[PDB]
Amino acid sequence: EWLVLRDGCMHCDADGLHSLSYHPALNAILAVTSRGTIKVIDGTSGATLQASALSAKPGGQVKCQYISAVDKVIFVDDYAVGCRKDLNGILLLDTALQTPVSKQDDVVQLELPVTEAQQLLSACLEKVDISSTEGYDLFITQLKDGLKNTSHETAANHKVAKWATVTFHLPHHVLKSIASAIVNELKKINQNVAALPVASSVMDRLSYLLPSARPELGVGPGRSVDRSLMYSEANRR
Amino acid sequence: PFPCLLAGGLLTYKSPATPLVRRTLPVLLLYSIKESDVFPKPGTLVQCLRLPKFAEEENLCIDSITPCADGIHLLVGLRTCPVE
Amino acid sequence: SGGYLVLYKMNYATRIVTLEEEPIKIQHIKDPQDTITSLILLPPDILDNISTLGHLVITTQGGYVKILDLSNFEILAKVEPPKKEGTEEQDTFVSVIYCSGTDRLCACTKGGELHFLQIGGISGVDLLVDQPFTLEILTSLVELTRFETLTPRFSATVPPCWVETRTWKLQTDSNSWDEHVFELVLPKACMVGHVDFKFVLNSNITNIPQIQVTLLKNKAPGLLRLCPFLEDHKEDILCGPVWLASGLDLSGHAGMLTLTSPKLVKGMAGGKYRSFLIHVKAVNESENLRGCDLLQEVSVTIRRFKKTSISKERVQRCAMLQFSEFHEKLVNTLCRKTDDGQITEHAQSLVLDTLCWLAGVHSNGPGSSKEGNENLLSKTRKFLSDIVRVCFFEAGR
Repeated sequence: EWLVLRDGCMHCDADGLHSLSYHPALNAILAVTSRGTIKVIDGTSGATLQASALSAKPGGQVKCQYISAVDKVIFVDDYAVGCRKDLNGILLLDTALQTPVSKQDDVVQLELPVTEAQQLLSACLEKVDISSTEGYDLFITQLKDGLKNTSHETAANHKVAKWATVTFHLPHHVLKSIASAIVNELKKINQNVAALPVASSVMDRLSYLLPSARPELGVGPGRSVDRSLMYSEANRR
Repeated sequence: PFPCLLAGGLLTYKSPATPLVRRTLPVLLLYSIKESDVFPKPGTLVQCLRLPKFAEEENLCIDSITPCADGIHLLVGLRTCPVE
Repeated sequence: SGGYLVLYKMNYATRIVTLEEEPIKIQHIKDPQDTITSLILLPPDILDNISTLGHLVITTQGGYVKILDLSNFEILAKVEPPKKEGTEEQDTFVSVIYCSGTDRLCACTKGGELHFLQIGGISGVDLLVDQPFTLEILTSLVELTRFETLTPRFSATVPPCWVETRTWKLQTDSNSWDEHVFELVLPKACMVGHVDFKFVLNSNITNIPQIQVTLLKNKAPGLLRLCPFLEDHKEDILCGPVWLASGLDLSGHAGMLTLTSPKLVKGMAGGKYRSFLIHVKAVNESENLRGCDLLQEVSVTIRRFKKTSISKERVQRCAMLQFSEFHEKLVNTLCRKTDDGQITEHAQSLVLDTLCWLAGVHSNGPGSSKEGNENLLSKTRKFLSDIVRVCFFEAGR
């Protein structure tokens, strides 16, 4: 007879649990509820790190799995399959299963960390003047409200602060123009602030989200390459 | 050693009763993955393993496929397939 | 039926990965309520704290958790599902995963609860002191003295003010300028040699900051005065407390610290400790950076003791620490008073290697009883003239 020791229980969700996933890199229990929401729980104290709806279609049957050999989390809904990995210690699961859009006007959900959002707000309020850019006031309002809401959770717990994200439900073209404007404004003023890599990453991510915004890679002798789109590391490799 | 895709499939077919009767049988289908640089083409079956008779008599379906940590043994979990 | 467990054989006969038709093992789940929903395989080395194929944990349809040897699928461990709070209804376990942080099986219930299941629950040694000073045993001691580099990489997290064998650059953040905690986890439980702490300071520094760094044993979760944070964890200190001045270079912009202690090896002798904490505070009696903010760059690397061919090296390494009369015999070897032949330059060199080893390990003693140190220093000063004579006058370079 093998001996098993019981030492208590903790309460994860009230809707019930069907599938599970553990992320060894982050010690995060990616518990999957039967309603599709994923509760990320810290594995050192028993506190839920975050709750995410994965941006998937409502009513879908999601199934989350983790692969330690490749260290990647695979989410399979009833329509599409997505792959995710940790960025800066947190899993960006807010847009884990987001379907790629087909047009620039289609609204895309965009998730950002707290520090990146703070740097973007500081640049846009002190060092960057992009008031002429489309959707600038809406982006500023969303950034300010997200930061003032996130600061309350930031002052309480550090791990919850890092897992907390700011979500912008904004059109793809608006986000591309705002990110490009931030990049250009930071380039002309020659200020090396943390908002520039964030804006470049955001613009490249939005471009990757749109298959229609993919000019062919012209790798050949005697032909120059458009550096502004080429800023992505994937194009370089 | 080209990589292979092993899919656990359930075959339903109409067979005479000894009116057509729908029979369910689970099999393992092993396909080639790596493209050529007579090796089998990708998307073409390489091996069709047949599960033993207790899978078809009880109308079982392949629940889970899990290779063992040894690398020489394979574990297959089966369960009763619901009837439409 | 509750399902079937079929153990097949990997086929490497040809150049293409195929499978064998004949199954090695066929297992039948007689109980319908024991229908398999999820399974996880436990590596056998966890229990090390026909060749065995590990153990399998499966969740049943009725919520029972079964742990079975993979070789024969025999029910070795049985865990009934818990009762839902406020009623007698079964809180049936649905899916099971393994939590390495808690070393437990984490399983989810029907009611959304998460449960954890725990698995598992000096004399008579040949010391390295009583034997005489023959060349072979001294060579074995020297081979035990050696260190090896840890490979592959490790896991460690730092406060966000630092931005990345690893290095991190510091950003001017005063959110946590006072206290700084660097948490590290060993990749595997093996013999802990020491850790190297490299720092670079500001280029315009004219006066040395009064900043201290202290290694600490990270506490296992429950199942001139030091700063209050260090005082809270004072009972589990494992190095220092040493100041910044112990390793500054000539320029003042660089430095070095080797962190280790006899208490460190004496406490790993139990073979339980796997995570550590680095605690950094600035102690007080343009960018006016004070103490911790004044640091520019930090680099950390961890070494291990060399794994020799002599087993149970824990007690061997703790022998000289616990029995200090050995050092007295060594100073006798230094004096060449001993009549067991004439001591050659090779044996004397190994003696000095052992002496430098013990001086280096004991160089950072946190609250340790200095009685052994007092005895070895007394044996030194008692024969100090003789040892300096035989080393600097009657010996080579």
